[PDB]
Amino acid sequence: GELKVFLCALSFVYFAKALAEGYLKSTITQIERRFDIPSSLVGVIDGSFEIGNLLVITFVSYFGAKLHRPKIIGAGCVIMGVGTLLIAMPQFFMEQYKYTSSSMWIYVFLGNLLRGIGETPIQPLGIAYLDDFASEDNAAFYIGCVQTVAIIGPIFGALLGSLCAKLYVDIGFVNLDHITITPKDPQWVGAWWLGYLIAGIISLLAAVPFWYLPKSLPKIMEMARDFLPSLKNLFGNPVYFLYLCTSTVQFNSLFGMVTYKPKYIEQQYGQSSSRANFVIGLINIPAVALGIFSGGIVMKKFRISVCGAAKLYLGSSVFGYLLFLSLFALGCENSDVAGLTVSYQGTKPVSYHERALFSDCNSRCKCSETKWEPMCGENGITYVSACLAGCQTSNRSGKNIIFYNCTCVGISSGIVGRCQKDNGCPQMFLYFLVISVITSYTLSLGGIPGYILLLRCIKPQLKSFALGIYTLAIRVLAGIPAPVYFGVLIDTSCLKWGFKRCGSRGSCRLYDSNVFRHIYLGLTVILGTVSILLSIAVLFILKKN
Ligand SMILES: C[C@]12CC[C@H]3c4ccc(OS(=O)(=O)O)cc4CC[C@@H]3[C@@H]1CCC2=O
Ligand SMILES: C[C@]12CC[C@H]3c4ccc(OS(=O)(=O)O)cc4CC[C@@H]3[C@@H]1CCC2=O
Ligand SMILES: C[C@]12CC[C@H]3c4ccc(OS(=O)(=O)O)cc4CC[C@@H]3[C@@H]1CCC2=O
Repeated sequence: GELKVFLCALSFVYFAKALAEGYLKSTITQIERRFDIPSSLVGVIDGSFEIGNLLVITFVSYFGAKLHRPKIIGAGCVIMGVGTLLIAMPQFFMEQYKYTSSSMWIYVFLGNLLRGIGETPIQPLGIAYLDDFASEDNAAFYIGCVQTVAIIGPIFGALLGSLCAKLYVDIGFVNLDHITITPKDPQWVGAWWLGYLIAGIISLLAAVPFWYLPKSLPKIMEMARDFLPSLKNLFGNPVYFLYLCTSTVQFNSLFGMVTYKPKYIEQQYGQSSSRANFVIGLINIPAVALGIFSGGIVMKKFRISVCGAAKLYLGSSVFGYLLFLSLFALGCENSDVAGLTVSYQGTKPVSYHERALFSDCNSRCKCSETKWEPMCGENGITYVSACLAGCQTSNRSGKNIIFYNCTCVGISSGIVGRCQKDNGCPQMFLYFLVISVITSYTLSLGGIPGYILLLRCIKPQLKSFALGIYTLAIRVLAGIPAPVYFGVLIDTSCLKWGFKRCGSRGSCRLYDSNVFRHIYLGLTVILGTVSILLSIAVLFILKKN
């Protein structure tokens, strides 16, 4: 009974942590779309959690294995909740919002730092406690349930972020009857702070059950001395080392795939950002959670050994990246954009040295080069801005704006937005959706077999330390670097760069579909192939030993 209570408490803690991270990400994403924060500052906010987690993950993982693990998890939850509550602090000190970096971001930085610090004991100590006292058949199932809760959590965080953004910022502080603005108003400001308070309260509540859980189920100097031999023992173990390398390469592939999958959908298939986020959050993430749970259930039900676990991991990786290779055939060509993909004469592929945002048809109009306000003409050719199309008059009809007397279009009306991709791209998008869902499920099928691989070949006293080292390696070598170079190589395929209000380079507005697809899919597939080779090596060594 105590083991089930611990499992429920750990699942609730995972849910709270995932909800907090999801709310942070979703809130920052919307804030980036309405407000203007320089990318360096949001990068600092992201990196504070990182340094806080990395500085203490190894210390906690090594020195908390022999201590009261449930109580250390409870303390970590309390620290996480306190840090999350500290993020919403500035709202209580800033003046009432009336309708950019000084002495007020310290609260956010400290809150993210403490939230990263409190995060460290949850996974290594919790999973080690779960594995030590559960039977070998049920340990995989319990780990699968915990990871399934972890994957699903951020969906609720995003939902809470949306609900909070639908509320006014000064709710509770200012009489709302005097507010005449609606969420559709460009000056509307959401109650960003409310979700942080809710997440902090949930994290604090999650620490209560661990004060009543026992240390085990049916001094510092010595640990410091044994630390160095233990690290060599873990890295002297070839199964653990090679699985660590395999997971590092595979997560280098996976983080890069996940980070730029929204943008790939929007750019390759012409979908809006909302649709791209929807198909990922409510379709791909459930598939990932189902794959993890299915892997755990398969491990439990058929009593799969370590060799079978390695075989399942290898098969899941192989059949996931094989299906990911199928996405190469599901590609639409670049949309007709005048001056970047085609000339103003409607001539197909134009080269680099001919990027002619100014033409004869729009010489009479003094247009801005930096502004990206795309309009779709009656001739099916998208123009960078209405000025560049030679449009002289604009008429607002209903929710739409129609431009007339567009000189470039006549070589003459146009609507707001990009022209839709006509020749079978929605069908290609549907096939992409199906294959991507199946690929996500297949890749997630091996998440728990690899986790069991990590645990069943080390000496039982070093499970927490091995989990800590694994988490540190995944964060440092896969979590941090993979987005950076994926983005850089992807940015090499940009055709038109937007700018922020301060003149700094913003997100790219137009990519080259072919080059973008090639880079994005090829990097993922190559890293996956390297991971498959390493998994084959792991399986060979397991068979040898
Ligand atoms: C990062 C943030 C979005 C908006 C932020 C902000 C924006 C302008 C601002 O104006 S400032 O002149 O006081 O610097 C202060 C702040 C304080 C932190 C605040 C939020 C904390 C959580 C969050 O999602
Ligand atoms: C009031 C404010 C200016 C911009 C504000 C803003 C603007 C859009 C926004 O996006 S929204 O989706 O929540 O509507 C959120 C916020 C959150 C508060 C934020 C600042 C805090 C201090 C400040 O000077
Ligand atoms: C379960 C997992 C976390 C993230 C997972 C994921 C997340 C989004 C995704 O697709 S996505 O479009 O939603 O970005 C695919 C996948 C494939 C499996 C992948 C990992 C394997 C091991 C792991 O810890």
